[PDB]
Amino acid sequence: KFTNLEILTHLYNLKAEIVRRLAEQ
Amino acid sequence: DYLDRLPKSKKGLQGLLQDIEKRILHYKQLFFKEQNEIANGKRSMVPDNSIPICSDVTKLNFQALIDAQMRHAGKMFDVIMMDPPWQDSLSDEKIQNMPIQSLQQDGFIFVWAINAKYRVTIKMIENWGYKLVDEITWVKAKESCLIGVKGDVDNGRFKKNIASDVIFSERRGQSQKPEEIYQYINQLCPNGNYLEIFARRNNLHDNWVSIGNEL
Amino acid sequence: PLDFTQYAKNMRKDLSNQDICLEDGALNHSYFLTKKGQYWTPLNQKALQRGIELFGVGNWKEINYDEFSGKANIVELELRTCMILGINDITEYYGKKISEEEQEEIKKSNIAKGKKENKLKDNIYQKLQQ
Ligand SMILES: C[S@@+](CC[C@H](N)C(=O)[O-])C[C@H]1O[C@@H](n2cnc3c(N)ncnc32)[C@H](O)[C@@H]1O
Repeated sequence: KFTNLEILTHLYNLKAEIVRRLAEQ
Repeated sequence: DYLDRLPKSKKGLQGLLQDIEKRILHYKQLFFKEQNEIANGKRSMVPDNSIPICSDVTKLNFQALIDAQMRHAGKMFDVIMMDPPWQDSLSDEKIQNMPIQSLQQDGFIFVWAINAKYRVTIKMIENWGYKLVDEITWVKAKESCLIGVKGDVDNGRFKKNIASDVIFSERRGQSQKPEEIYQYINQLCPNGNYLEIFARRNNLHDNWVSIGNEL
Repeated sequence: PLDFTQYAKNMRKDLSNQDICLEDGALNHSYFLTKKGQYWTPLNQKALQRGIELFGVGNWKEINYDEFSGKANIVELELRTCMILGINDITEYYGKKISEEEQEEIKKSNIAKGKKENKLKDNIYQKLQQ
């Protein structure tokens, strides 16, 4: 099971990847 | 990330970014509330008398323990328990090399062995000077805990009568070692100093020196 | 005549790591409430506060560099400062080099700011509400 930190890490990294595809457009 | 489960349309990507923002606010307040509680000041599941040591047994100097042991207990250990990471993993030899002859003068050993390294343990601890005695068998599927003894257990310290050697899983489909064995010891030595090598935070019981890279 | 409560502390001082026992010798339960390898030492909280003066609020990459030699979590910085500024969203404070003495004022002013509007939780003012 994840911790609160690990979840926030995935969420930020995810946010960066999507912001990258939103900017790629 | 993963790249193939992710959306590629604008409508799909904006929608996903909107839901992540909401979710970061959620796991933010859960992390502030977690840290504040821990901060002022929560209590862990660890008993107060436990004695954790995060170290690598290859790198660790056992003499530092030996000296600080004599300094405080006035004696070497009564019972030593192991769950070697057979081959995260340690070469079968490395563990073999460990100086466990230094660490205990008179008392018992408990080594956990899988069927593949069952024979190896016997001659591993006959090297350590221990005399093979008894086997505790755990039923979840089988795993065997091998017992040995060196020197003198004639002393009144130890209690010859044994809690039944057999033991069962506290839960169903469980992988951590069961707690009952820590009471088998407690019947065999009550309030005796005990060492655990390859320990884990859920192996932290009081009266126990626990050495593990994951503590 | 072997006292185990004293034998425990007396061992923990000489063998356990600095994070596991207080110099007191008692057990540091804060260490076991966080997974192994994600504990936040106090030498790390002072390292962060120091980084805010030299590199500002926004540059986590640069701070992780100097104070944590590239080993700390950018997002754990990003959050631990929210707790320093007692606010859930620190977009406003991006790029401001903030002195350690200005941080407590900014925290106290945001807690009290939070307390007044009943938009405060967990010593943190939530200026972003969902
Ligand atoms: C399989 S576990 C034993 C679990 C333990 N019996 C319990 O209470 O559940 C062995 C552990 O020893 C630790 N370990 C691995 N390599 C090590 C090394 N080289 N030195 C010391 N500890 C090690 C690891 O954390 C590994 O999980």
